[PDB]
Amino acid sequence: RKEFRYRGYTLEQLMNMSLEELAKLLPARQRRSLKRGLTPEQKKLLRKIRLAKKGKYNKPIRTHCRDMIVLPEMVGLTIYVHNGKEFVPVEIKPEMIGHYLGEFAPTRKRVQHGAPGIGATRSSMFVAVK
Amino acid sequence: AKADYNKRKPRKFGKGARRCIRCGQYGPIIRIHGLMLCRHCFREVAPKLGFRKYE
Amino acid sequence: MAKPSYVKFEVPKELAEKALQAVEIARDTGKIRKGTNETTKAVERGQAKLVIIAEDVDPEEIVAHLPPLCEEKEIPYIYVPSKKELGAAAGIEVAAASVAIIEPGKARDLVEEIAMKVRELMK
Amino acid sequence: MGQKWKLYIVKDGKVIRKNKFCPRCGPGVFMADHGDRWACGRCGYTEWKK
Amino acid sequence: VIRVPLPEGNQLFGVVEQALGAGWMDVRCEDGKIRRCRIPGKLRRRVWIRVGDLVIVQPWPVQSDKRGDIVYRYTQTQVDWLLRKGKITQEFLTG
RNA sequence: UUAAUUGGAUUCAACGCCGGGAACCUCACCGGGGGCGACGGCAGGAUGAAGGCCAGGCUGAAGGUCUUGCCGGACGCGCCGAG
Ligand SMILES: [Mg+2]
Ligand SMILES: [Zn+2]
Repeated sequence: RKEFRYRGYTLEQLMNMSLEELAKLLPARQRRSLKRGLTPEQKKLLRKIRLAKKGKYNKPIRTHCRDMIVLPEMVGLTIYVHNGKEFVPVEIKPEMIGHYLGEFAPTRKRVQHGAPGIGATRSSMFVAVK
Repeated sequence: AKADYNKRKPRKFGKGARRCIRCGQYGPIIRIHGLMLCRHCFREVAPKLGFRKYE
Repeated sequence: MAKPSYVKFEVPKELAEKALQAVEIARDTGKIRKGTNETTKAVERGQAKLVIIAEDVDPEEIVAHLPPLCEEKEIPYIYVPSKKELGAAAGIEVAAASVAIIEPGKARDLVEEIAMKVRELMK
Repeated sequence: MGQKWKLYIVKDGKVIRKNKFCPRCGPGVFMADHGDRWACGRCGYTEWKK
Repeated sequence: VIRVPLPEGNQLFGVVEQALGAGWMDVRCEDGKIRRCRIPGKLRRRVWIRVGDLVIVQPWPVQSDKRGDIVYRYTQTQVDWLLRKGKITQEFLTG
């Protein structure tokens, strides 16, 4: 219980596995996305992760495609996302494969509440507007 | 190319796929039996399209 | 088409007249291809009908291109005195080099006379 | 706007122009001299220039 | 950023203590001398001022003691907003 | 509360109302990127303006710019008024 096993297959046991034999080990949504092909932008992004995986492209990977499905290629490195105004780092670990990329870059600031004002109740609605 | 930055995209569904044939707005458009007009223009052109109000 | 600091040979005047005033009547009938580096490819093919190469251009770097391409093609041509009637012979008001136009119509006897004169003169 | 149309290798007595014609369009229009491919400039061509 | 009635020109900050009557407002500013604000006629219609409303006024170079004049009010979305910037210290309102 | 949480309507006669069941568009809102001056005159222009591309950087992605050099054949927001 220190190694990670997804469906009985270790990381480097599945790291060399294919992409059509892979999808039988993912839930519906990701199996279907892997079956209607990848979008053009995600092609352009995989063709920048693989270079950054061999020896080249030692430069921060950025993106707008929050839809990309994490895969056994991306385990280990640290890529960015775009949560609306800025690029936020997501250090990819195992136990993320299957989830969505944008799933880890939240998008609305947590809310903390002040105090009710003029109109929050029927006792301060017409007693203010004269 | 300066013709690649003022040119739109060819949608084929969603509110932005159809516009009124006479006014030019997206939104509440009539698609019954084919004619494609606003809900506002169909009301002030209908009695010339043949329609009548019986009840 | 050098600058007059290049003693190739002389310049007669009937040639100047019947090939420079022979452009207006030749522009209102056909097709003009002005400029120097515009026709170089068409004469490289051999498309030039009435090429009239100038003597106004400097420095001596892109001035001689048809004379060194002369001994490889046939080039029915003349020599040009100046530039004002050469831009104004067809088109615009800028310094012109070689209004080498294809099918100059209604102006063919001046060809039959002067093109062959400058043929049997030199090349 | 300067002046740039030259170096189409040329001397007196004979000529052998530097860059070839265009196989795509008619003859007369030249090619590139980038150093790795004859890009043909406008029509698209990457023969890894000879 | 934000458009707030900062001191522009020679403006003053009016935080009132009591309405003696007929429009006179005794104000308690960080300056010290008892100033007595009065009101123009453009706002006497659409707005509603009372005590505790830190607002902006304008003083007059005559005697610099009992002066001030409303030109614009403050809404509850600004009165305490103006604390974090420290543009005004609220302890000029509890002593 | 927020970078933005776009606006109009406040008794009857405002609140499943604007045919408003908004993933893109709709979109008017916050972050970023790029294009647009019919027409009269100005610096300039066939010794070649406006204007366009194989490949590579910057970039979220892009001949959008720059590297690289090819092409196209007359006009010109680099300047003023107008539209
Ligand atoms: Mg939207
Ligand atoms: Zn309509």
